[PDB]
Amino acid sequence: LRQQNRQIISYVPRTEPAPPEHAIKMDSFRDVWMLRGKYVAFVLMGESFLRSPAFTVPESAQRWANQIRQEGE
Amino acid sequence: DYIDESTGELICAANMELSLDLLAKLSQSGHKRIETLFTNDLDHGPYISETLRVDPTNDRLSALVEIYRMMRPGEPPTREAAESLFENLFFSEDRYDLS
Amino acid sequence: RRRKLPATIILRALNYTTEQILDLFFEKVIFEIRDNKLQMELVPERLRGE
Amino acid sequence: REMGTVELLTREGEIDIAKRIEDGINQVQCSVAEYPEAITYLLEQYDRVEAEEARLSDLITGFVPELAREKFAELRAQYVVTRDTIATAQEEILKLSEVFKQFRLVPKQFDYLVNSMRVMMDRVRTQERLIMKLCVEQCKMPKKNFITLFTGNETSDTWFNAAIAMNKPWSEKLHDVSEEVHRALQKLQQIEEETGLTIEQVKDINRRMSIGEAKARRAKKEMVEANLRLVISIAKKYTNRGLQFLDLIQEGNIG
Repeated sequence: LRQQNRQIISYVPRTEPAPPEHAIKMDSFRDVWMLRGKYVAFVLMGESFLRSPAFTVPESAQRWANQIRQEGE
Repeated sequence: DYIDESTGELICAANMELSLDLLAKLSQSGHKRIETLFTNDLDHGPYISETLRVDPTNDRLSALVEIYRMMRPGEPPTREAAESLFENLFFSEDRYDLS
Repeated sequence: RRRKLPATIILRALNYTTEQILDLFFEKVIFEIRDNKLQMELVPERLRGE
Repeated sequence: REMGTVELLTREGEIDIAKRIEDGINQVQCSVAEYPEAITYLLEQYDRVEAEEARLSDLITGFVPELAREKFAELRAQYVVTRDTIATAQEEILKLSEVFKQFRLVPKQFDYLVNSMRVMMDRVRTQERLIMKLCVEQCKMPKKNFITLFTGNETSDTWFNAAIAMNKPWSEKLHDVSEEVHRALQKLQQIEEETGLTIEQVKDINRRMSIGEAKARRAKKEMVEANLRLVISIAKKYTNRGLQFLDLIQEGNIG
């Protein structure tokens, strides 16, 4: 029989992520934010925030958000 | 840091940049109160946040391991040895005097 | 006078978490979510020198 | 770091290592007592002691002095009847070895027996390597055939005429080194006559005692590696007496 030795403690780096860029601009469209692809897909009604299905073309998302905001009080 | 109530996932960790996608994600999970840090560019410099970002340690144990490695390079760290070294460094009356 | 380490290492070794460190070394501003959801409190002395 | 890579023992491990050491020592003692040259050297040393050329102190380290003299006389009688009983020789050699093991000799005497055994086995193996070099590395005769016709005989012309007269184009060209083959055979015969025994049993004893020595060395190394910590702890207290800590711990390791 033997006796157990003291354990050796180690650790790992935190590997901090990279911040996003979020290069955006509001000229006249009000729905022309630039994130990726569709680039905008934003809508906010009521006390909570809801996520759009991210229509790739800007006009479709724009008028869908408009017609949603008109019917959504 | 804010965690989800359904799956218990970490929606956003402490001391990270907040963006549109992040706020949308943490607001679709049912959060109503959000607090940030008030930092200026000439009066309240955010050097603590930058130091935390640079810092690769995770917890007390990682900090103790790093301190032990810095103090005694080439020696395998031990929990008890590192704790004793930290206690004796500045919190021991036999080795520290502030008359 | 040994090799320099980040100043947060000793603070973490003092049994202090990231949230407590941020609380101690920074001020807190609360952002609400009412209609508009963009209605943060405004302390008057926070609009000086910027 | 190197010292802490290993872990200290317990009482049960110490008992097990001591038992292993005792078993290896007993095996080595049996292997070295099974030879008659040990008895021959014992009798020669006893005769030199009786001839006013030495002392009784370095003859036997106690017992396991008229009793010692009568035991030596009995050992001499057993050896002479063993040499006079050349199918009973093996049994009488075993009895002589048991009686020898019943005697507590001197470590220097045991080392002399061990190195004489090493000398004789080295001579035998040198002759064997000469034998294999004279035809395997010179006549270029086959490996498996060599093994088959050489395993066991090692004395006759089984490896001499077969390697030459086997109708291969490279076989009949070394009657010049046939003379060296005969000389090696004569040397082996002289060594065998001097020893009074065979060769395979000698090799068996040699590798058995080698295994025992290796086991004892492994156990001693384990004990030393376990007690390095105690050595350091004892050497801690003399660090300021004109000697270096490394020197002190090395001396402690030797102790």
